[PDB]
Amino acid sequence: GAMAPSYRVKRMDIAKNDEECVVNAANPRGLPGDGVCKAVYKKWPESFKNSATPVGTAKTVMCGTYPVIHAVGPNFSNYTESEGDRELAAAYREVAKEVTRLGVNSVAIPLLSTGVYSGGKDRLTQSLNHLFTAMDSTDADVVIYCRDKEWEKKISEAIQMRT
Ligand SMILES: [Cl-]
Repeated sequence: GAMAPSYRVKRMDIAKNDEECVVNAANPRGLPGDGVCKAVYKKWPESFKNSATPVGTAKTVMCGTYPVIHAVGPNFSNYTESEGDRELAAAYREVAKEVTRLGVNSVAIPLLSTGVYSGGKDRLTQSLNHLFTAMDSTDADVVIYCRDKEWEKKISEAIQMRT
């Protein structure tokens, strides 16, 4: 556990994180995929051995001694808003369990279901709030990774509003 568990946000490639483990925005099949998933595949390809896992779950595979937590958010193209929201909250709960089990002091995490799986909607607040619901009871330092300046601003504001 971190001495003073915190949330932070950084606008950079999650494949260049400075934390003790990473959460992949995985697909259910363990495929190299696109976006965050493709970056994670290029950086830690060994972590895709038997990484396939259902929607709403997380499966950890080691790359060397570096844990990759493959978290499978729903594709809102396919899910109803209601069932998609349940599966998205469940994926983050499984991430919290894995972060705790591993005993890490820090984790790098993307906002699940906010890219190709968003079904063309802005899901920053929905996804971030499920992340907080799951991770608030953990003592790891959480570092959220994003790409766009206006996402960075909004995520930073949301963290600060609770502090
Ligand atoms: Cl996504």
